[PDB]
Amino acid sequence: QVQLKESGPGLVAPSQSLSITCTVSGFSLTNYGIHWVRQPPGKGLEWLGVIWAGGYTKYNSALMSRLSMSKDNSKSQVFLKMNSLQTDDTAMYYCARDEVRRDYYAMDYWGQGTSVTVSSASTKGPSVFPLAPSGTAALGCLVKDYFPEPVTVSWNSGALTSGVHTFPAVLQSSGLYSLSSVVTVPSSSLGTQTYICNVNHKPSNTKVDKKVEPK
Amino acid sequence: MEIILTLSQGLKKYYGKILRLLQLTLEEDTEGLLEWCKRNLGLDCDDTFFQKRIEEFFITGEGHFNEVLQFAEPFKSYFAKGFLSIDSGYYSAKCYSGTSNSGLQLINITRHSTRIVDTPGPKITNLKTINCINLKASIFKEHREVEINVLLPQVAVNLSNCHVVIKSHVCDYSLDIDGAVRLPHIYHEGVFIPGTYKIVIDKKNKLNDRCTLFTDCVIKSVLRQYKTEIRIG
Amino acid sequence: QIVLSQSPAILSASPGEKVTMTCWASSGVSYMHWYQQKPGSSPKPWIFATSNLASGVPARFSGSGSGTSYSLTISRVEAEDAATYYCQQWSFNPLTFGAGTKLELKRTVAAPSVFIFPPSDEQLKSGTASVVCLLNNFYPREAKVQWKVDNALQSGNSQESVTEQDSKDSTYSLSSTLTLSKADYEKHKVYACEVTHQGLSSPVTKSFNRGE
Ligand SMILES: *[C@@H]1O[C@H](CO)[C@@H](O[C@@H]2O[C@H](CO)[C@@H](O)[C@H](O)[C@H]2NC(C)=O)[C@H](O)[C@H]1NC(C)=O
Ligand SMILES: *[C@@H]1O[C@H](CO)[C@@H](O)[C@H](O)[C@H]1NC(C)=O
Ligand SMILES: [Cl-]
Ligand SMILES: [Cl-]
Ligand SMILES: [Cl-]
Ligand SMILES: [Cl-]
Ligand SMILES: [Cl-]
Ligand SMILES: [Cl-]
Ligand SMILES: [Co+2]
Repeated sequence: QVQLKESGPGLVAPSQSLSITCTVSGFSLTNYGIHWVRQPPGKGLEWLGVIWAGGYTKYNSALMSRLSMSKDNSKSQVFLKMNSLQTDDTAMYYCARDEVRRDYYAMDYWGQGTSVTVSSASTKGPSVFPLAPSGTAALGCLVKDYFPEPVTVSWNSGALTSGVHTFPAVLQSSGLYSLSSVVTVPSSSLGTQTYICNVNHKPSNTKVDKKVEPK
Repeated sequence: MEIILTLSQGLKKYYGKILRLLQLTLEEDTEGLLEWCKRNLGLDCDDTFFQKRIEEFFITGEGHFNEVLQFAEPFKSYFAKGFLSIDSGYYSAKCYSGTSNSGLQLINITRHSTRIVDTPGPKITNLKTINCINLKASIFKEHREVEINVLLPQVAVNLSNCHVVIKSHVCDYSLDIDGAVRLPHIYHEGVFIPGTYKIVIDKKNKLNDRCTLFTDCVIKSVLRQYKTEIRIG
Repeated sequence: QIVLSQSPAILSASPGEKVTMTCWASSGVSYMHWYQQKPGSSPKPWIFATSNLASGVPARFSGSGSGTSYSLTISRVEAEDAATYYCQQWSFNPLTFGAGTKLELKRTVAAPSVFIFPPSDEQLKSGTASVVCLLNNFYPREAKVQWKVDNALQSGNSQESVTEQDSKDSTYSLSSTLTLSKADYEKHKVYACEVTHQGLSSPVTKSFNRGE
């Protein structure tokens, strides 16, 4: 199947450049162009540019002074580099496959996106605290004081998804983020079933498993 | 605020450039064509590129050709039908690849031509009794058509009040304007035009009722000529 | 640039209703793409070139339009259609997107299930106390959550977060987090969150006694 996966640094300083990679499978870059599109937090989509199958590029003229693109056909990778970074370059960055039809072009397969925060602040890993359950019981994990976004939270290695609510993070007055992830489970199962939240904060290389049990 | 041409739209402009370079048309619309080429062909379709495409399609190319005269991605289905409809939306010509022809069907007009001297002769020449060696006429009364076979295409044939179809081993196309018959010009170490061509005049309509040909009547050895006019309508 | 203005910004619809969202372009374009995006996921191609449904898109969706005015229509809305829909033009450089129409699904009122979580002993050892009140699977989204510490209403020391609308049951969930120093936390005994919501016949309070 056609697949695209972005990879990049979750945090970059305003003085540095941003380098992001799009790795593809299921098709050849010799036959398909690749677009970059970004989405600032809670904001709409913005096209950045494209590298066509033959290697030529076209950038959004509103940022062509700062943006460049290249690719490595043999590695099935396309590269984005942006310099003179500003705070408003904070966004989720997507790559998407270009499609050619007789009477239109399209962007027919998209990656999952990679999060980029532009800030001079230092990374900080979260502390993970249990929200202990005390017919339906709720339990969770408090994921507190981390920077930048995002963190991934799963339950039981991703096997437990029903009833899970992982809340959008809140920006605290300290400048650090915090969220909770909760799940509802049958109370009859609390003595016998195990519930562990898996927390991953890639910018700080923090991976935490925290078992949550009744007191 | 650059317009983006779709695959189909850019191909029409691509053909329009070829028609202008062939000298079948005098104008071209290339807005957006260069980006269309970079995106869909992976190359810069500059004047050198187009001249090579024309040279290859009509002369040097061998094997199957695609819609853009090359011998997921578009233009990977290489034809074997022998012709391309070089169609810009403003003008069109049915053009035959050199590989579909029994040898070369062109003449090199860059070579110095055997000069033709003027000589007294009738200003009017009858369609039924043409002594000019550059022209041969066939009348098909049954279907109300006249075909003029032009055997010396370097000698200009000017149409007046005519609506004709040109047939040649290079391209077929229609002419609806007064003046010298336009012919495809192919650059290949020099300028080439078709070796012969046919003017087809349909008289089954009324719009050719005044059609007239003006040309030099070439006669023989040393070549001689005089201005003449052949009424068709 | 071509500016794409999508109207309205939010479409609220009950299941079974027909809805239409509009994408107006600042200058004429030859066709319009549409994408569906749900929270936490990338945009999904939804309609190609004005009216062509992407593979897998239900037949209840259609697209139409020309020139400066394009639309997306859902003939009978379903709960899973809750999402933001973006239009996109490909007639002029740079490629541009609209800012999206957010389709919100209506449903019958559903009262929240309310849970309260004391600070963990591990967090207390590190000097901070976070008390979490959870409002689970409710509709409408509007709710009032106030904190009472020893029956004294709290102000300015709590933060709320709300999930996006559930794709299956169209409900929301909400957390309210009261944050206090360990010393302030250990000064008081009763910690309560009081919840007011349309589905409750009276405010519901969940509370606990510290250390009990
Ligand atoms: C078309 O005709 C021209 C003119 O006769 C040819 O140009 C000559 O080419 C020869 C071979 O290289 C040169 O030695 C001459 O000096 C050229 N003369 C001129 C006036 O250019 C041309 O080669 C011919 N093209 C083909 C494909 O036969
Ligand atoms: C025909 O047109 C050409 C080009 O304008 C001109 O040179 C010629 O004298 C005209 N007349 C004849 C009889 O060819
Ligand atoms: Cl491929
Ligand atoms: Cl560019
Ligand atoms: Cl066109
Ligand atoms: Cl045409
Ligand atoms: Cl634009
Ligand atoms: Cl309208
Ligand atoms: Co504990």
